[PDB]
Amino acid sequence: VRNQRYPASPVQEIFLPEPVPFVQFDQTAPSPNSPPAPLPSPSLSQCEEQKDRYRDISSMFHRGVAGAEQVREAYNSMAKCFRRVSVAEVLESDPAFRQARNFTMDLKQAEDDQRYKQLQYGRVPSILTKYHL
Amino acid sequence: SILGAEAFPELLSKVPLNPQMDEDKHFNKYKWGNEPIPVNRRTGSRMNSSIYDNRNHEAVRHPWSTDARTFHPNDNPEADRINTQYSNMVSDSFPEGGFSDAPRFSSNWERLLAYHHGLYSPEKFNSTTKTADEIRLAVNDFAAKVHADDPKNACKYLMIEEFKCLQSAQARIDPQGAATKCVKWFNEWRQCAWDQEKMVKGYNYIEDRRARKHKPYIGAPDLQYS
Amino acid sequence: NSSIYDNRNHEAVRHPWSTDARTFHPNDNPEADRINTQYSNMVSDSFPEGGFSDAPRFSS
Amino acid sequence: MSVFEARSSFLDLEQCARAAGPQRWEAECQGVRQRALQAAADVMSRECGAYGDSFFQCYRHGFRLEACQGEKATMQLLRCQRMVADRLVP
Amino acid sequence: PFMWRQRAYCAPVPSAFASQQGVRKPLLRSNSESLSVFSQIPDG
Amino acid sequence: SSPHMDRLLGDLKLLAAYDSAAGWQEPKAMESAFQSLSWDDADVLKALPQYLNCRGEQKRRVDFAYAALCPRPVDEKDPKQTLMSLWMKARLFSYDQKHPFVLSPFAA
Amino acid sequence: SMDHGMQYSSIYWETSHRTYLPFWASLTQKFSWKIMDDQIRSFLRLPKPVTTEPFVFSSGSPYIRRYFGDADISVPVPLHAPAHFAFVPTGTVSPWEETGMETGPQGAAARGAAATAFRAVLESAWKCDIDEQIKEKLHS
Amino acid sequence: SMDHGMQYSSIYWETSHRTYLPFWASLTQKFSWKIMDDQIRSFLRLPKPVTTEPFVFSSGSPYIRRYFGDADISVPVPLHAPAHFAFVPTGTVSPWEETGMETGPQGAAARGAAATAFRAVLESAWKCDIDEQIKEKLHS
Amino acid sequence: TALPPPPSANVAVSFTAAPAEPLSRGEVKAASLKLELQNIERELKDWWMSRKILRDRNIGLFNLLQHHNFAGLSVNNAKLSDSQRVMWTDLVQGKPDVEDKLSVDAREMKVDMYEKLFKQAADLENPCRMPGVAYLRCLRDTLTETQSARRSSCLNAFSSFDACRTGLLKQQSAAVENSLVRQNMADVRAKALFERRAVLLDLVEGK
Amino acid sequence: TALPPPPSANVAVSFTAAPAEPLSRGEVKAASLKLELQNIERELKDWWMSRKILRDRNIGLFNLLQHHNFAGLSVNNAKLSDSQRVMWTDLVQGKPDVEDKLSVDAREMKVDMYEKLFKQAADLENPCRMPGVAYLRCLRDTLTETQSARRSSCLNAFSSFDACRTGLLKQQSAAVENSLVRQNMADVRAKALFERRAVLLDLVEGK
Amino acid sequence: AQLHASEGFWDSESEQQEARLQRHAEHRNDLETTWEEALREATLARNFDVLVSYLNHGQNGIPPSVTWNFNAMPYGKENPDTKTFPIPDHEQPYRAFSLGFTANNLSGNWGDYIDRQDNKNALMRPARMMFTDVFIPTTK
Amino acid sequence: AQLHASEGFWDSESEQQEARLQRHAEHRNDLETTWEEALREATLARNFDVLV
Amino acid sequence: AASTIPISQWPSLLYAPPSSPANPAVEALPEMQFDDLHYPRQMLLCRGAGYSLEQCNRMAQPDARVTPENPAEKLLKEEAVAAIACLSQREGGKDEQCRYYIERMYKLANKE
Ligand SMILES: CCCCCCCCCCCCCCCCCC(=O)OC[C@H](COP(=O)([O-])OCC(O)COP(=O)([O-])OC[C@@H](COC(=O)CCCCCCCCCCCCCCCCC)OC(=O)CCCCCCCCCCCCCCCCC)OC(=O)CCCCCCCCCCCCCCCCC
Ligand SMILES: CCCCCCCCCCCCCCCCCC(=O)OC[C@H](COP(=O)([O-])OCC(O)COP(=O)([O-])OC[C@@H](COC(=O)CCCCCCCCCCCCCCCCC)OC(=O)CCCCCCCCCCCCCCCCC)OC(=O)CCCCCCCCCCCCCCCCC
Ligand SMILES: CCCCCCCCCCCCCCCCCC(=O)OC[C@H](COP(=O)([O-])OCC(O)COP(=O)([O-])OC[C@@H](COC(=O)CCCCCCCCCCCCCCCCC)OC(=O)CCCCCCCCCCCCCCCCC)OC(=O)CCCCCCCCCCCCCCCCC
Ligand SMILES: CCCCCCCCCCCCO[C@@H]1O[C@H](CO)[C@@H](O[C@H]2O[C@H](CO)[C@@H](O)[C@H](O)[C@H]2O)[C@H](O)[C@H]1O
Repeated sequence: VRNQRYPASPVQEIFLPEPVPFVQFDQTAPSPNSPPAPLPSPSLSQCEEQKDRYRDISSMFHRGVAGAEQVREAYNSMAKCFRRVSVAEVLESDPAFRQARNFTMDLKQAEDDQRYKQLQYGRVPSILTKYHL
Repeated sequence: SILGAEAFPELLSKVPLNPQMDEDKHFNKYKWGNEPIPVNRRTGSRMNSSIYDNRNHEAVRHPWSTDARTFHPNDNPEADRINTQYSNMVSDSFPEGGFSDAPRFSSNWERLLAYHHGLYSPEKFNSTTKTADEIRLAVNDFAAKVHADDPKNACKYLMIEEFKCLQSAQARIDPQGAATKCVKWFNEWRQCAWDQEKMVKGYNYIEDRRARKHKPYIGAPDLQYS
Repeated sequence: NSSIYDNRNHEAVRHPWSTDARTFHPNDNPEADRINTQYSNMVSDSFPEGGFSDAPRFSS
Repeated sequence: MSVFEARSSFLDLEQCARAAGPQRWEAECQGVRQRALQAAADVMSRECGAYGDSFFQCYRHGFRLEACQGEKATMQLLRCQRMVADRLVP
Repeated sequence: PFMWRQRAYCAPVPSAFASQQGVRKPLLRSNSESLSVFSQIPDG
Repeated sequence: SSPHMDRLLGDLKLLAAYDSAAGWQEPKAMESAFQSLSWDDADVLKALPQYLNCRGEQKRRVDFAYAALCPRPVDEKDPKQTLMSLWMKARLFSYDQKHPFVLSPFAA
Repeated sequence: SMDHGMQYSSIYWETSHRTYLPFWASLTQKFSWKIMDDQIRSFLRLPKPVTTEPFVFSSGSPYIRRYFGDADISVPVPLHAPAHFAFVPTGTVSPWEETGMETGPQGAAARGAAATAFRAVLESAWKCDIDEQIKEKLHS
Repeated sequence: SMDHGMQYSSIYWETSHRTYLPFWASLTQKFSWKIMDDQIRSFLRLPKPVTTEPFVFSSGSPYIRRYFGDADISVPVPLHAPAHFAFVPTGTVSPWEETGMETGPQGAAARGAAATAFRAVLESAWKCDIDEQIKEKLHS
Repeated sequence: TALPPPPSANVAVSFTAAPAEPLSRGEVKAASLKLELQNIERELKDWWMSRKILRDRNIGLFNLLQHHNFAGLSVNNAKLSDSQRVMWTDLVQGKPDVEDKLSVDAREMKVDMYEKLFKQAADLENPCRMPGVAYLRCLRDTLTETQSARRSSCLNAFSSFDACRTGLLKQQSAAVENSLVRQNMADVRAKALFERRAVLLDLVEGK
Repeated sequence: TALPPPPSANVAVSFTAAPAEPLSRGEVKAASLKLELQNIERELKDWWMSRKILRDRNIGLFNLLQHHNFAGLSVNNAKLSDSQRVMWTDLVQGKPDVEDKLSVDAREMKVDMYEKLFKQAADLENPCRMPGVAYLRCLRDTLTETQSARRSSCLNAFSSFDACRTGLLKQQSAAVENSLVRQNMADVRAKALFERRAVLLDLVEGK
Repeated sequence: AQLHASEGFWDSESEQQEARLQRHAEHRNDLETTWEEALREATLARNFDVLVSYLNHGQNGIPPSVTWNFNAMPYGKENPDTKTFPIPDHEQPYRAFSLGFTANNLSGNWGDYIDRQDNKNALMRPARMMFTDVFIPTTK
Repeated sequence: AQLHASEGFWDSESEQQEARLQRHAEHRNDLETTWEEALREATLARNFDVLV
Repeated sequence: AASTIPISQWPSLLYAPPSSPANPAVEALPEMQFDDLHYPRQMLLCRGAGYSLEQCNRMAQPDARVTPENPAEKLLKEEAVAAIACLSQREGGKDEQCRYYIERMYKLANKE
């Protein structure tokens, strides 16, 4: 059942060993030098077919011919639609995110910064502080 | 009112927690598929190991009735073992869920008697394997305690190493197998103890003169040793 | 166990319960004069009169 | 901490709430509320601690064990909690 | 001195748990003496 | 009807899935896990900047709970790991400031 | 069924393997200078080893040598009946009992602080949910 | 650890033991007249055996022959699904239970009439003694 | 299905968690309640496991007997031949007798069938075997006769046979009744123990 | 000592002794009493066997410790040297300190003796080990000083040491008290069960 | 070596476990027999003090908690259960050398004293007699 | 001969007893696990019909 | 390529694990700690000092000797908050919608 990484293993592994992947981003495409545009702010205008479909499927599960997977899916879509507006309200209101919304920076500054020097993990205190010595 | 709506994102978004779940639920998000861990490696019973035992590769006998189907270690593993973490390595020598040889005692005095005769410890019988994180936490706490006990000790890291090897070999559930791995570090600690005592208390001996054939050949160098 | 074609020959029989593994030993080298040749004295050469010591006392 | 004590706590809560009213309840009835919630929490931990420990163990082992397969490890815990609540609050 | 039930090599011999035995032989002995050659045998 | 509990257990499952997929070299699975991690929770979003500036007893409680659930130190360089850690810590901070934690076995 | 066993493996000599024994080897015999050296040392009053002295100065605790028919064959034997000490309280441990199942501090500590913290977190989340339910029930 | 074993015992030929094989023995080969006899019987229409007939008259219950590729190789197989009968009552026996210990008729009968008779004799003797004691007590 | 084993501490706790103060009254009471609970659970387990094992064993026996096509004193088998059923019901409930319609050879055959069937059914330990064999032997003695003349001679054996027969039937009936009564008593006791456990779990105290 | 096994029938009884009539009310009641009795005997056996095993084990431990000449927090050993006893009682109850009368070499020797004794006594799992070792290390640091000057510096460590010490003592006391209470409760319960069995044996019926 | 055998050092873990089980079973049987006797006597006397007095009818020390044996010590040239740090080459010993036209010691490996092996390879093992000047076969 | 081996005719009495014990242990473990599950479910439901 | 690690090599595997797409801080793996004896030790010390159980529970505090905090949480604060905002708005960064912030963070932390 396994799909081998090296079907020609005594040849492929030595000649062309697979590398360690990179999951932060694709790395095969250009880097955007502009952020994403602010999406249109949402509201409860758009939960129509989610509210009514969840009502339908819940009434049908109350009958029993529906199932539970469907109820979970519908409820989670509806709740996502509500969470959109709740998150929009939080972002627009709470002032700590105003800087983050209008956050801008370029790769040149990212490469010129020097905060990477201070990224070392600290050191756990001594176990004698438990006995206060 | 449905139970657990927001609690199965693994189901809503087809996210497998492991390749076995991926294969089962047919999410097919693991590029390399899945080689199933067979049942003899997922569970089983403790066995005898030495070739100088007559009941070798036979299940260990207990006072209580126990399934005699044994855990089989991986003796012929595949070449590519994509996950070489401790999680996937430990399954080759122990079952993660522990052995299937645990008792359910009908009485408390049976438990007492088994313990009294050395045939039961819950530490050993009702327990899983330890995770790498747990092992590391234990080792680091022990190392801190030893460093506090004495910094100016030469056998320090040797004691830490025997502790580390016991933890890695899962001595809670296979103590005899783990001691077989760790007695070398115990022996090295035993040596370091005397080497320190003889350095603290000055102990030396009259060395004899150099032998006539200390060098095998005249053109050979006689590298000086302390 | 008795047969030579058994691997656990001359070994006690294993039971689900805990049992003393010291075995009854038949008389393999009996004396010449066995003054009592009645069944009472003969049966002791192959079985114990009081029965074996492998009986259980079940907790349930 | 016992079911009887927690039930009596919730009855104290409800009667003091009917005394106060829908407008000043959250102001007047904080201590009784905390006592009731703590007792219900003790009951929940006692009656659903095995399932929580099992979920914790499965999480440590990456849900690789036999008992971690499927969704029972989660559904058992959620069902225990639902049963405890239905037994206490109404 | 940390994992006693898991370190049997550093444990006393079974004759020590028995509470029964010019100069007498010692009552307490370890299994770690097996790692020495001239522990029990003489150096003659 | 049990959103806090449900989302907590889901987050833990997704963390475990991320770790397993990393061990098995599965970018698709681990990015799915990262994407499915409840980023649309207003309470946790509001509590994030509060956690980032808290100090003292509350911070120590939340750190203790986070080291219980996830004691491994993430790589300081991997922002996805850093962000999931921050999210879990913010969730625990929200739960603690609503109903504080009682971590001692001795209690009454 | 171990004594007086049969020959199980064959005995042989491979072709042209050497033997290193001459024809007078049976008349050859060994010899050690140790007996003569001992006699000479005793007669000339040369330095004796300390093994002739039964007391042992090589440790702090008292040892006495036990000789097996000769001063060359001895073992030191300790004389002290050593007192041992335990900075331990009695009756604080019942290892046969499984303690993860009993409810209490001893049980949580035979379990871990991690499990206890997880239990507390579940407790807090459950309390949040039940507080919401109480609020909506009593607003009605 | 059973397959592909080593030679455990030696192979040998004792001196002057005979072999009974000539030098053309490898060219010798066996022969049976059975095939030729069958052909001749079939061609001359000689008496056939009853094994050519699948039905079996050698018993009262119905048997049918099953052939393994040839009329010479057959086995009879019974056709009936036999009904079995038990002149036994259900639920009258519990063999796992020790019955010598329970008090009752079933217990005495799992024990013996000899033990029951002995018990009755002891009963009678005890009754005699207790009657004497009653007499002497009540005469006072 | 089972649960996973419980978690254990990674660092060794030796005695550090032991109590530094003697127990209190409520704690002692709670301990007593715990002991009561564990005794109750032990009793319930004994009942449940005995019931389960016996149910499984007896269903297996029933399926085995149905597989091998057995018939007992309660004739509850549908796969029987009508002739076999008549013969068995004669041996169990009615009177085995040869008819005057038959020829003497067929009477001999009928008696041989009766004897074969009855000897396969009843073993030497069975009490009714000797009376049955005696009655069939008397029939063999009296084949060349009419039923009216045969009755006078075979009645003395048929009486004993019928007696042993009815005794077996009464045994079966009594066994069913007694087993039902015992079973119901045990189940009622288990239910009461369960309710006692329920109230004690409502009263139990700790965390 | 044991009894011989009971006698068994020589002739095989299969079902001949089975009842041909259903049980009666008194018989059913007697059966219920028998079940109660066997449950009571099971409980008594559990108590007695646990008590016996624990008594034997703990007496064996006591004899072993007396054989190897051990001394604990409760100094209950007569074979001790007076010097060893003073040292141990200082480590358990009093304050270990070097006297100004001694020469610095003898002070070093005394501190080494304290450290050796305490390290053999307390293992790394012990909580008081780190405070004790720290206090003795401070004494080594402050050998060339007077007790008055040494107190100010070593007090901060002696406090933690004394705390862990008193904690262990309290643990021992609490353990003794709780074990006594539990033991007495169990014995009282067993006695009551015995009397219940006695009355049920006075009421039991049959032969 | 006889001292080691008293402690069970030459035994295997199966033998140690079997001895442990044997002690367990003997002790269990003693206990249950004593319980039967005690209950009988206390039932005929109707007194709990009798049961109490049977608690001291049978305590030298205890059974050992753990055991160590010789087969738990590791062995192997390549076994990493024996390797802590590499031993220097100038401290490792040399294998014997034999090379001539007639014989050598390089076409095979006999192994160590414990971990032995056949010097000859698989194709000539059946014909070992041909590589010998003398051969003394087995007894069978 | 293969039929005889299916019935355990070539086995020894030790092997027969071991197979018997193996079945016993498997059955016992199944039963005790089912009892634990049943008791847990019937305790959270507070109903005897669940045990049944 | 990824060959089996025998049991004798596991102690080195625990503190020098192989490379992954999600590695830990190997330099900080010896610094990860979580004390199971913290609260028992605290209680023992306080009860030996002479306090009551209630006083001990009021004076109890959680362990500071745990695994240290990630310095990225204090150095990359604003970048992380912006990334989390982007994720909350764009559904977890599906089809590469938070690549801007994530790449800025990666560059800041790595520097080639
Ligand atoms: C093609 C190549 C050409 C180029 C060459 C290239 C080579 C150049 C390099 C040189 C070679 C170096 C190679 C490396 C060497 C390492 C190998 C090695 O040495 O050991 C291997 C080999 C390994 O053996 P081993 O199993 O390991 O045991 C080792 C032992 O330490 C030793 O084994 P051992 O001690 O057991 O064997 C010794 C043996 C033999 O010992 C000796 O022979 C000692 C030497 C005496 C020689 C002089 C006496 C001659 C007498 C002749 C008279 C006969 C009558 C005349 C008849 C005429 C008609 C024919 O003992 C006996 O057999 C019993 C004899 C006891 C009595 C002897 C003493 C009395 C002497 C007087 C006789 C009186 C008898 C009276 C009886 C009593 C009556 C009352 O060693 C030996 O076998 C040693 C013996 C080898 C003998 C070889 C036989 C051939 C000799 C002729 C050689 C060619 C001759 C050339 C022409 C010159 C002659 C005309
Ligand atoms: C001291 C006591 C005095 C008082 C006596 C008291 C006794 C009185 C009673 C009599 C004794 C009865 C005792 C009881 C008997 C039971 C024991 C028994 O029989 O079996 C034991 C014994 C047990 O053997 P076995 O292992 O059980 O196997 C049994 C087999 O069934 C049989 O074994 P096999 O079949 O395997 O062996 C047969 C063998 C021998 O088979 C034969 O020899 C067949 C007979 C032919 C003889 C005539 C040919 C002569 C040719 C001579 C010309 C040579 C060139 C001239 C050179 C001149 C310069 C020397 O086969 C071969 O070796 C291979 C030969 C294949 C070719 C032969 C056919 C071609 C013939 C023409 C040659 C052409 C070659 C061309 C090559 C191809 C080129 C293209 O049986 C035998 O061994 C049979 C052979 C025994 C031969 C003995 C050799 C000595 C013969 C001389 C005897 C004394 C002579 C007296 C003076 C007269 C001659 C001058
Ligand atoms: C990490 C890097 C490492 C790299 C590795 C580096 C390597 C290490 C570093 C190397 C550094 C460089 C060092 C240089 C290399 C070192 C080589 C070395 O050490 O050697 C050791 C190495 C062996 O070391 P090993 O550890 O002892 O090996 C096991 C033993 O060798 C096993 O022994 P065996 O059981 O197999 O028995 C062998 C037997 C072999 O002995 C025999 O072969 C005897 C056969 C004689 C039969 C005929 C005799 C007739 C005379 C009868 C006498 C009167 C009758 C009296 C009756 C008793 C005597 C028969 O015994 C002997 O060997 C005795 C040797 C002493 C006698 C030598 C005789 C020399 C006479 C030469 C005559 C010259 C005539 C020139 C005429 C020219 C033409 C006009 O050497 C060998 O290979 C041994 C064989 C040597 C060949 C000798 C053959 C002599 C035969 C002469 C025939 C004469 C007839 C002529 C006829 C033609 C005229 C008509
Ligand atoms: C009936 C007449 C009897 C006549 C007796 C003749 C007596 C002869 C005795 C000579 C013995 C000399 O013995 C030998 O001498 C040399 C120095 O000279 C010693 O010294 C030599 O070896 C030792 C170390 O091995 C070192 O001192 C040094 O490396 C070397 O000089 C040897 O250790 C000793 O073995």
